[PDB]
Amino acid sequence: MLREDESACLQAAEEMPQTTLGCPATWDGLLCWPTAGSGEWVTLPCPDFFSHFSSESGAVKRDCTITGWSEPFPPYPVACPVPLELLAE
Amino acid sequence: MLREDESACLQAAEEMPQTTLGCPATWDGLLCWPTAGSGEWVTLPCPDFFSHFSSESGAVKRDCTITGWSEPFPPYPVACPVPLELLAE
Ligand SMILES: [Mg+2]
Ligand SMILES: [Mg+2]
Ligand SMILES: [Mg+2]
Repeated sequence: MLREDESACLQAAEEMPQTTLGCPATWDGLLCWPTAGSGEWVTLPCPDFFSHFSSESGAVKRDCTITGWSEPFPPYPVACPVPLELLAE
Repeated sequence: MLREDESACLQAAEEMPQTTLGCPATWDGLLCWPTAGSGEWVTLPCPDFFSHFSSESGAVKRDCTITGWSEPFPPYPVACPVPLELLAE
């Protein structure tokens, strides 16, 4: 469940140093992004609820640039699509 | 030769359909980027020459976004760095 993942992420995140190089670890509502260095990107699978909707693990990515993290790509509607009957489509 | 990679990429690129679905194959001066769908990204190794500087492939990403291709990431001098002697640095 997402509340527990959230609590794991946000607590781990507290154990990180105040000064990191690159991009610090971050919870974005759905996924815990691990710390990364400038010029690295991190690819994660969809959260675990996605196995009820797909055999594929999915792929979501964030680039760690020198101005900070990029937005997750592709957007979550695209990266981790839910059944249309849950959208009322 | 990089002029031979360029040529072969371009001759491949001129054989593609006229209509743009996704982001078209493109030659950025170092790499031949294949066609990609919206919301996909492509990762390529560094060009062949990099094999003189490192026993790594290196890795360079572009994102195919609904507004087009993003820039190569990380930027080439980070992604595929050249010996500092070459730049008398
Ligand atoms: Mg869960
Ligand atoms: Mg479950
Ligand atoms: Mg060559």
